[PDB]
Amino acid sequence: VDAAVAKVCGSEAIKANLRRSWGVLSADIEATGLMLMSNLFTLRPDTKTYFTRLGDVQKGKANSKLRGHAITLTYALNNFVDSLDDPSRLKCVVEKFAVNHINRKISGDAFGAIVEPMKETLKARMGNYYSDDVAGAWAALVGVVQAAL
Amino acid sequence: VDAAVAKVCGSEAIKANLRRSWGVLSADIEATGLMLMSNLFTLRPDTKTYFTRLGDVQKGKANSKLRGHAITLTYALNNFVDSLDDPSRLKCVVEKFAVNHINRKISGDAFGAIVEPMKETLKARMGNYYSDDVAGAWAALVGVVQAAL
Amino acid sequence: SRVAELANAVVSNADQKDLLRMSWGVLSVDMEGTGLMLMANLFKTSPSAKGKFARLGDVSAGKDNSKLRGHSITLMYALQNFVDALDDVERLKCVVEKFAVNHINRQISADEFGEIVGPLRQTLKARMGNYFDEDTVAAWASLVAVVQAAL
Amino acid sequence: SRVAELANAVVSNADQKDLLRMSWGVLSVDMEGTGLMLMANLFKTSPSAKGKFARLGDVSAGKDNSKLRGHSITLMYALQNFVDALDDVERLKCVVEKFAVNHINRQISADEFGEIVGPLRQTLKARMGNYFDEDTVAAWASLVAVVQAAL
Ligand code: HEM
Ligand code: HEM
Ligand code: HEM
Ligand code: HEM
Repeated sequence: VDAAVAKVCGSEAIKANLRRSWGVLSADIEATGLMLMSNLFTLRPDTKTYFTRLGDVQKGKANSKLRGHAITLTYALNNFVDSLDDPSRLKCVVEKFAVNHINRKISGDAFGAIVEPMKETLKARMGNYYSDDVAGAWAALVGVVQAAL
Repeated sequence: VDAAVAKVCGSEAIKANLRRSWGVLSADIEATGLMLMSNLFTLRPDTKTYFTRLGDVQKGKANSKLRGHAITLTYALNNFVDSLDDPSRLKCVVEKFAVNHINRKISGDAFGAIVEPMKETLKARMGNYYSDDVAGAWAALVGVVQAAL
Repeated sequence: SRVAELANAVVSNADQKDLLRMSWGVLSVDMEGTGLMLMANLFKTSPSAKGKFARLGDVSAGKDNSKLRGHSITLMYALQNFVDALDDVERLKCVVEKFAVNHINRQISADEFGEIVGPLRQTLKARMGNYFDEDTVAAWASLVAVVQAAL
Repeated sequence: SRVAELANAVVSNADQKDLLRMSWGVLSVDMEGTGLMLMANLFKTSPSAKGKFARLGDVSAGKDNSKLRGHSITLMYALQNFVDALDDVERLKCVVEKFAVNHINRQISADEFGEIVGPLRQTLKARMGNYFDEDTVAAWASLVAVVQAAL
């Protein structure tokens, strides 16, 4: 976990990419979360099995439990982005979110299912400002959680 | 104008204080504008007669013309703050803004009536995060507009 | 039915939204510090809360307790969530319902959930300074009450 | 006028609001560059517009023209204003009315103001790349139509 935290917090390029991409995503926090969850279930349909409390996750915004989840997820991303100045903050925030996923029996490999969904969400919502390094930055951040799982 | 721009943009401290205070004000752009105008007309009712198109300016949010004006004014502040890393941008934005005020017979001395109203707005909205350096920063930024009038 | 009534009332009350957003401008300058302060105030005024927060360990350690820091920061994003839901009733309702589910799972009653208001008041006073007002407390309490209707 | 009707229709249309915010997230990355692009496109497809903007001088000179630069940036903050008004009908109405007065004072009519839609499309193709979709243009056209109604 410490090594993974340092990879993120110690890289100005990763921090700048997370911040500029978050700038775009924050134009519509709710829509970002719903699009990310849609891409999760589309690009990784195997993950649907974990989210049955939410009912028909394919219904998007109309499914209120999915909507509430998607919004909360997006504030978790907001939290990560606001944790970049303090490796100890990023660590404890990651550890908190890891506790939740460990208790839902989500492995590091399973959690990594988000990476391609996130990449596609970034492409769709950033347009020509997308770059592969932006996806890499978010993959590195996900890697911190994976190390904690 | 160039020298007044440089007093602001050349000062790390002024830029930091503009940015942090703007962060607070941006929690409610509309309320910021309405409060600034309320403070202008309360502290400086002499300025009311410059505003001949907006109806009864003391009616605040209920007056739609005042409301539209107050909101739009706050985006001018947003634009100034977003211009701080590029002196040439702050210059051209302030010059445009100055034309708007010259068209309404506003001198530099008249425009300076906003300084004490701005200080009160900052104090009220920032709570214990206010400091006098914040007021200093905004007075310097107002000075750029005064130099352009 | 009751959650809907209270959520519709929050979305319909413009003056209350002004108070929430103004105070949010000060509460969110230092999300981590404000969260820790809010939690400290909760533990001060509710002895029972320490027990409900047993996972967090020695909460008296404040910022030096990593689990408490992680929690306290997340709590502040939950308040941001509320602030961002004030213009959309279905949004506010789904946010509230999710909060209610979480607290039900941790055996938090409506009466226990209401223990946050005093702590918020004290935190608001610490942050709003010479511009604190009582009406801002009631504004936050309205949000708390929507969740209480769901618990 | 149809301003109230069209403002209400935009605020209540979640589908369109989503498209406006998503594309605005891209358009607003580079406020100056995108503003200058919109204006460059306007002058290319509506050469008649050039005379209306004579205060700005050489409207073909892009970023090298300081007045065009200040104008184009300020235009983008008017769009930010509209975007931030999409959850409040009376807010949207009053800011639309404000900018309508600015344009009325330059004898800019509704159909003249409509000449921005092509430029918005070209700018969206440049900014969205392979993710461009015409449905977003229609969303912007609907918002533009609220201002047109006020002219
Ligand atoms: C960047 C990636 C992710 C972040 C930041 C994240 C964050 C969260 C957050 C904040 C919650 C809600 C906790 C609460 O109740 O307040 C949550 C719930 C959940 N997450 Fe994730 N998550 C991510 C990826 C995933 C992935 C890839 C999976 C599965 C493969 C997963 C499985 C779950 C499950 C099963 C729940 C519980 C849903 C429920 O029943 O309410 N998460 N996650
Ligand atoms: C921080 C200070 C100020 C800012 C950011 C500001 C910004 C603005 C903006 C953006 C407009 C709209 C311009 C247009 O659309 O033509 C405006 C209009 C105006 N301003 Fe200011 N202003 C400020 C201080 C003042 C002061 C101190 C006065 C008078 C002493 C003043 C007098 C006016 C007048 C008369 C109008 C025209 C209102 C109308 O009918 O639309 N401004 N201001
Ligand atoms: C405005 C009021 C409140 C909000 C918005 C709120 C929100 C939250 C959030 C977002 C979490 C994290 C959920 C998770 O990750 O599973 C949480 C955890 C928790 N909350 Fe609250 N909460 C509030 C008031 C309270 C009060 C007054 C109590 C008890 C007196 C309480 C007891 C708990 C407990 C026991 C946890 C689990 C802590 C842990 O072990 O991680 N909450 N709350
Ligand atoms: C999204 C579409 C548009 C927005 C948001 C917009 C916004 C603005 C703003 C904020 C100003 C500055 C107003 C002032 O300071 O008085 C402006 C000036 C102007 N606009 Fe627009 N505008 C738009 C489309 C157009 C179109 C299509 C035309 C004409 C074909 C037009 C003609 C003008 C003219 C002539 C001025 C005055 C320029 C000057 O001399 O400074 N606008 N516009």
